[PDB]
Amino acid sequence: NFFKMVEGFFDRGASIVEDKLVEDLRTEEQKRNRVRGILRIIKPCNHVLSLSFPIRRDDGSWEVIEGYRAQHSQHRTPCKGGIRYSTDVSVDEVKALASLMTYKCAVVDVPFGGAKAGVKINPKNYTDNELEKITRRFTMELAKKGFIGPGIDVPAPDMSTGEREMSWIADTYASTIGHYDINAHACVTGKPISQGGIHGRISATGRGVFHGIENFINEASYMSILGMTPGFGDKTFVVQGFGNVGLHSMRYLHRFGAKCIAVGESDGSIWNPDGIDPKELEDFKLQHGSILGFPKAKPYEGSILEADCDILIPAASEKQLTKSNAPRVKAKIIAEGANGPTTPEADKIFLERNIMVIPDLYLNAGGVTVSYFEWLKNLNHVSYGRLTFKYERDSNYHLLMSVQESLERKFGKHGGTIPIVPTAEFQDRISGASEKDIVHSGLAYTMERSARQIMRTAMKYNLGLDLRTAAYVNAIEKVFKVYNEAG
Amino acid sequence: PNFFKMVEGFFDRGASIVEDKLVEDLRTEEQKRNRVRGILRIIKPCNHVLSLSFPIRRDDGSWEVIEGYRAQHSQHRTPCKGGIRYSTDVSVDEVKALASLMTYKCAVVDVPFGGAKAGVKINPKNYTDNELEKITRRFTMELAKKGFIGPGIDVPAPDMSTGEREMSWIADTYASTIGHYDINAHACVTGKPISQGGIHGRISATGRGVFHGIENFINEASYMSILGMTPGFGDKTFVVQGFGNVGLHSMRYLHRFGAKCIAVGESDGSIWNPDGIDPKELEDFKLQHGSILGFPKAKPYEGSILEADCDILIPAASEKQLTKSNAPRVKAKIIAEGANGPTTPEADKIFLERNIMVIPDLYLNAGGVTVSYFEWLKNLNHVSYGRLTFKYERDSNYHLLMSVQESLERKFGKGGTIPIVPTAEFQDRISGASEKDIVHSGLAYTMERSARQIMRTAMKYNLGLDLRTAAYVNAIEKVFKVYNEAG
Amino acid sequence: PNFFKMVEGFFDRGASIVEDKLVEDLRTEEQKRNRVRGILRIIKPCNHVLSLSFPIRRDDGSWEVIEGYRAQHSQHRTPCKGGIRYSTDVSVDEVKALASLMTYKCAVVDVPFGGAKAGVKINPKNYTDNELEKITRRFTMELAKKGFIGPGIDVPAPDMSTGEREMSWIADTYASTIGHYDINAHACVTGKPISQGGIHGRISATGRGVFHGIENFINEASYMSILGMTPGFGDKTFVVQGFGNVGLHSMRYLHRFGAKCIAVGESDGSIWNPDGIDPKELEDFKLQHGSILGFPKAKPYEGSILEADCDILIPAASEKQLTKSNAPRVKAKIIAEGANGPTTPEADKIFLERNIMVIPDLYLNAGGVTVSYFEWLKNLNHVSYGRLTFKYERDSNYHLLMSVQESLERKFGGGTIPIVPTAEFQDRISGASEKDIVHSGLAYTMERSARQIMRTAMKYNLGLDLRTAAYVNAIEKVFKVYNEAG
Amino acid sequence: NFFKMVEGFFDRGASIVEDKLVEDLRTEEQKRNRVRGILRIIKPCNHVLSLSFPIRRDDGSWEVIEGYRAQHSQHRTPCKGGIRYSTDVSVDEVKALASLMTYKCAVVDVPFGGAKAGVKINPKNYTDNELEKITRRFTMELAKKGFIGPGIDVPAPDMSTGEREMSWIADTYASTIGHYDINAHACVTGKPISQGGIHGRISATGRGVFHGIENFINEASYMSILGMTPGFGDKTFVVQGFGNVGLHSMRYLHRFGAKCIAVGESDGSIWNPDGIDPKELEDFKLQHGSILGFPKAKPYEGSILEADCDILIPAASEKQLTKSNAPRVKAKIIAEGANGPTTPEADKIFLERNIMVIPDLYLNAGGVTVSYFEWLKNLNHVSYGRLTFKYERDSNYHLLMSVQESLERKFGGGTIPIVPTAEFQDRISGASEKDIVHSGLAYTMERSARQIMRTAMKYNLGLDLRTAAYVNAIEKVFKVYNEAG
Repeated sequence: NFFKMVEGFFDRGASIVEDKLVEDLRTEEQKRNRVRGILRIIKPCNHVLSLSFPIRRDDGSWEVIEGYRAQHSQHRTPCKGGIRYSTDVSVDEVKALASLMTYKCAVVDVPFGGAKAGVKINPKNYTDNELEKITRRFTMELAKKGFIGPGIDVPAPDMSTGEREMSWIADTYASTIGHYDINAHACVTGKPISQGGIHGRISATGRGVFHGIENFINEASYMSILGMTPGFGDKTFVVQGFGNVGLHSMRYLHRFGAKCIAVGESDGSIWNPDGIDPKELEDFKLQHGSILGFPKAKPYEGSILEADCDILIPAASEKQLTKSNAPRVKAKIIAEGANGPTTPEADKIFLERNIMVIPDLYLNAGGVTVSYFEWLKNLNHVSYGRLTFKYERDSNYHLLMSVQESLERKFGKHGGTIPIVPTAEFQDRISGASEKDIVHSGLAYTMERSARQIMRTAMKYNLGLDLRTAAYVNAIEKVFKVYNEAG
Repeated sequence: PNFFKMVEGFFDRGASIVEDKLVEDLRTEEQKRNRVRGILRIIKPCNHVLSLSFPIRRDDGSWEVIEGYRAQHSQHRTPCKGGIRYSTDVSVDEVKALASLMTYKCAVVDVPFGGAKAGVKINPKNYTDNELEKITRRFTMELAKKGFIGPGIDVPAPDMSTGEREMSWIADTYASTIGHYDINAHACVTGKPISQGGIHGRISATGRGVFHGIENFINEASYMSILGMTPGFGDKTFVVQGFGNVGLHSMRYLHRFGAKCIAVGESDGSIWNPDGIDPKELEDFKLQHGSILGFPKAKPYEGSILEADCDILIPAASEKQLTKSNAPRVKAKIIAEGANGPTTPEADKIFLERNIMVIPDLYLNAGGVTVSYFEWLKNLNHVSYGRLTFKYERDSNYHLLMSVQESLERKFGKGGTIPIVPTAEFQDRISGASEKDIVHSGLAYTMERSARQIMRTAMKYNLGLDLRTAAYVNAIEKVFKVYNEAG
Repeated sequence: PNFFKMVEGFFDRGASIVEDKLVEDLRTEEQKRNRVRGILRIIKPCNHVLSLSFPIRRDDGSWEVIEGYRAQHSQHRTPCKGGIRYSTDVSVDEVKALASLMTYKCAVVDVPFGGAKAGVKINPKNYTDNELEKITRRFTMELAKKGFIGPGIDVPAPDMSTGEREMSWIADTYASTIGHYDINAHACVTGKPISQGGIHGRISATGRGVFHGIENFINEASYMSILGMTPGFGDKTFVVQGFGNVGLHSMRYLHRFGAKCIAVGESDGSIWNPDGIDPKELEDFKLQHGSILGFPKAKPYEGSILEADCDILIPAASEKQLTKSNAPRVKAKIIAEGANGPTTPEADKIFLERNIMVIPDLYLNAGGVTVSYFEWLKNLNHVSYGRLTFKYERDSNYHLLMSVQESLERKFGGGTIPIVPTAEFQDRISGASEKDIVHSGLAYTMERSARQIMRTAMKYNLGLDLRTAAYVNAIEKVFKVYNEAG
Repeated sequence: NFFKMVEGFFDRGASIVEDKLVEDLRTEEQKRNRVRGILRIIKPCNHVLSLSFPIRRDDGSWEVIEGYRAQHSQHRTPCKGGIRYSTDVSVDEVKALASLMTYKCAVVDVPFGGAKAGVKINPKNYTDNELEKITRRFTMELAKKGFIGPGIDVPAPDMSTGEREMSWIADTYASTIGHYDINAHACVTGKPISQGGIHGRISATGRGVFHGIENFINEASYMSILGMTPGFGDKTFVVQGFGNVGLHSMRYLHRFGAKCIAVGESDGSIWNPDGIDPKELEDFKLQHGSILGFPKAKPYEGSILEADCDILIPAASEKQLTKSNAPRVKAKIIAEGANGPTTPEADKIFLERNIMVIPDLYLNAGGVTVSYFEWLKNLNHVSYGRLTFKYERDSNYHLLMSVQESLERKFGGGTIPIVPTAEFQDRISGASEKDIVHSGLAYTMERSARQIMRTAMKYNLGLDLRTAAYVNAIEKVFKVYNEAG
């Protein structure tokens, strides 16, 4: 199950790093293996809180609702985590997810801890008024015990909670408890743009997974082992599951020349070797129901996991790949777009077959990065780039004028050259400048710089295509370094 | 079974009894009050439960992780009260059960407190004093940062596994780090030693409470006529089933007012003497060496003292000491439940059938919490009780007694009558005035006022000798009144 | 012989006397108890001291920089008591010594306070009344931001060179600038006028304190038998040196209970009359014009009054009065140290040589500290003392007297009313006020502290050296506070 | 000692500036001269505090430690200072150093006050487990009386302390008092890179010294007045002392075209007319002991202070220059590296024969500028340039593409102006926060040097730059009091 796999991953990663850590990372009496209790400190969750609060139903009825919150690590003061509305949430689930969140944050180098929430409520049972009342009471109860403050803990949306729920979170801390706090509105991430949101929030995960895939494809050394090399172009990719992540990943990946051979979903699959236009399929999906039946698309009989392709993106529920299904696959690269779609056993088969598996701890951190950017914007009290767009535009025009004049007063006998016309792509960028470009640039830079680090760690620790342990080792090293010089 | 089921059953029975009379002529509409009474399902569960895991460094420089819990049941009255236990078998269920019990226990004696309990999975007789101090320090800091220790939020108290030494540390920790700017920083914990801000007479609190609780029912003519024995303490026999703090301190006070002890038990063989056992000589012998084994002037008693002939048997050793097997052989008349629930629920039925009253454990041992409340008040006052009134009262008494002889001499005229001399008891009271007198008087008044309320509640609902379900009904009604009139 | 050296020597002697038996008599391992006596090392030095330099604008528009100091000594009890002096003689070491003395003075009386003292290097005679207000307000401003004025942190008090005006000017400034949201902002200081939240009986507190201190030791049969007089007031003459607030308010209460005053000293010639001197007439004469020089009821006694034949001496004028030179020429068998350190340590050896009792200054003049504590408590309680109980007590007393009357009438059957109270009781009932309560509290506190001091002298086989007994008492109490602290 | 001279500097500056400030700085009844009480307000230190806190040693014996801290000026809320761990600290020393810190911060337009602290203890005879206890207790005691706050006072490490202590202070403050403050970790500067530090902090002071020397060298008028040609390549320099500042200054000076004639330290001096490679010298020094016995260089005998160099950097202990050796020096420019390496008496001799001396007040501000940048980062909760590097890269590539397209349109060819130079490619590939920090430091030093040069001519001052800098700082701090009430 999912609760034990994270602990197993941590245990596997904590034994590989200890030998190198004890020797060349301390400055006595060989009593440093006893200092490896720092790993034991990191391993368990710090705080867990259980709640039971009453609400008033529409028909004059009283009910009790129970919720949970867990904070794993507090080496970084702002804890980060999501809120889940479901009727099957448990303490162990939030424990495991909070434990995963701190490593996820540490991988992409954001200064956040780890958290997770959960309310034993079925969303499709209550009126919007009742949901709002539940949200308000939960916010108040969490804030009274020190679990909501902008400098303490910051909730984030999930699959079962939209931005509407977290619009209510903001104007309950800022109206009751954080009235005197100047940064009261910064205690939540994922709020709408009108309330202090960030542009480009929706397409964060798709751009993140696209950049993560792109970074590894353009690596000659790694691609040489798989025997495909070049880069993009003529590559064939298939996606299973057509959520937000899958849709945006397919769009951004097809924009750069990749061909989408097939698309999977809960209903019947879609198969077309000629390629599928993401825009047309998205329009069909939004028009009516699912993609069951699509023009210029022959339905695929049988599972698409074994279909012939180059990149496979399993952006769906967990445990999509098992030991039995492992030998039958044919894709040379698996890009884990969801939370743990591969069983630990199947990793052994993939390693034995010389198949690269991009870890899920790395690929889908674009949402966390954009949430961090939103938190920074809320702290700054100003949208990004508002005070610099015109300045850069004027500087670029001046530089072009200088180049044109320098060229003119060199051949100034016959010629009216005008090297001051920006290209159409540059003109469109200049005219359409906004904070969305800044957010996307920051995301791309972050996910390139954090890919270089994981590649270096994998090379250093003398391990092959097993990138998951490399990511876990990198995160554990960072956390141990944080604890080491703190006392 | 476990105490959780027992307290749940007690609450359910009390709520079922009180619901019928809580709506008729108690609330001011289409019989919708049967839905407004859903407050009873809000009081039942615990509001907050917190789980900890914090590191310490041992004496040999080795790190380890210690986990603890803290649960708060009700918050209708802000300052919560509870104890802290240092044991290796503490669990989340037990701490919630004790927290739930504490609210009703406080409500019975009209102290304005909530309910809470704490536990640390630790063995106290396994560590040096330095690391015990470190554990307490870190536990207090972690519990304070989440809002669980504040003087106006939550106040702890010593349990059987902790002492005043372990809470002088708590008071110092809170007053030094977090509550530095709070004028009532030292009021964040009770049970402190007298030098740090304690209250006199704390050790003899529970025994005085047990004595006053017994004496309240002893002088009740109706109950004595019902169960057939003379009122007062003229010729009465009590057998103590334990020589701990509560038993030792309560057993002296009974003898001070004409009661005779015939048998005393312990974890070893009991000592029996029909002529009587001297209180003062017994504890000197116990302190001289080991336990009461081999005590002179007392032939050993073969068998179980529970079935021994007595009238005021006090089961103050442990829990679950009266099952359905030994119940039929009990030849007592009044059972003083000094311990924390030593009678099984099934034994209550046979005791009622035999027409033998049992003083509830929810009422008999509230002297400790009452004295803790007085200590909290004293720390909020920044002055000892009676400091500014002893000399004034003495002068007033002397003047008032002087006036009488002046008036008599004015009337009768010439001899020198001298009614201005007080008795030996009054002289000792005047010269020996201190805070413990005020504390004892307050405790006696509190239990005297609670006893009559229990009488009235038992008479209201046509209950006989079932005082436990009457005390529970009192607590439920009193805690419901606060909720109903607030919204 | 600066006060710092004397207080350091007193503390050292007390620590040396107490430690040898404190090693094992009261503790609980393996004889590290002697090595855990760094607590006495922590006791001696002052924890904090702060120096200031703040500007003011004079009435003529000129600017000036003013210096000030404040020191905190123990902080074993969170609030700290202290005074403020406006004189061009204050230094850091004097402030530290006074704070150290105040810590033990509070400890010996069982009042939960620390030790503090402040000073400003100005001469009040060279400043306009308007300039003093702004100087004081700026001093409070600078002192508040560093955590030295808070009601739960540090609470000052007036002194010889300051009055109620400064206390008002600091209370309102703190309540209006920093402690705006505090509910006990007005409790940050003591000595305020009654209108601003003061307490009754503040002015006559020290006189009652010294009177009760003398009265407690006069009735001690054991000391009186070995000293050589008859216990109890009566046929006992006393003299007072220096005639200020303390001297006047002590002489009044001493004469009220039957003590004849025969000589009064001051900065000028003394006045002597074997018959006695009426305090009221002397006070009226002093208030009428100038000093008490030329009193038309006695003779201008020549020579130092310290050698005058009497039983009780009150050196309440200034310090370093009784030295070794005039030590053997005195005749009084009891000396009451009204002021702060009127006897040099060298002179005390002579008094101990010929069994002359000396009441320590540490314990005698604590009435001001006690009444300041009571005023602080009243400000905390937000209500004057005895507001909810005077009529209740009156009704209870009347009911008790009526019950006695009716019960007596049952036994014998005409009117025999035991209902009329005595004149002293009827007057007390009518004129009830919180002044009675505070005086009663002062009397009880002094009575309870005197016996506690008496115990330690028998405990350590000390003779008539009560000063070291009081110092040992304070040291033991503070050491206990640290010991059970952790 | 080192307090009378710093008081005299302020006295001279105030006497110089008072007349102009009362005459030409306003547009009433000649009572403005009575307003010069502001100058006498500035001089004395505002607050000083002494401490006595107990600790228990490893063997279990209790000890008492004394500590000091002084805050000079409160005209700007956050005060910047330092912590000294030595058994030679006194109230006079910390007061004088805080007073100097005030003007040092004021010169380079850094919005901080003046502060300084010291603990009277010897770190040599204490274990690592005891130093942490001392630091934590000192931090707690200093915090409870309002001396540590992020908006109150920000301590910094000194020569006797390291970055290990700063981490302890930050951890202690953020766990007890600053728990409720979002800016808890901004209370201390100098923390390790993993706790909130900034890259390039280690090489701050040397780079600042190099920038100051470079800025004064390029000033044509000053070189003409001194009497030698401008430019930098032909010059030669000699250092004294091989600490951090000397090492980094020598490295940068050689990297920008200078020859190191000699190097001096506590041991014997090392001399080579052909120059010394800083990398080889640093490797030799780090290999074993001092720089004694360095090959490829002659063992100079005597004092290097009289060497026939061009510019001299006395980065060593105080009072290294006095009247005795004043006339025997031949350096045209003296660049003070440490705090006050020359006596005020020698300044007259140096001015007598037009020898320019660069004040230690201005040349030593790199470490405080970088500290200000670190404080700003800790407030911003994000690294510098994280959200702008890749945007700037795309903007830079688009300009080159536009130029390429326009040139191809005009001539047509296959012109390729898209490729950047070999240095710009390395710059864009290796962009990081150190570049931003260095650029900010260089800008600050250039602006400060221009300001003091401008103020030198306004008051008709000669080659005396020390008094010019002091006058500039006094004038800068006067306005804050003047336009406030």
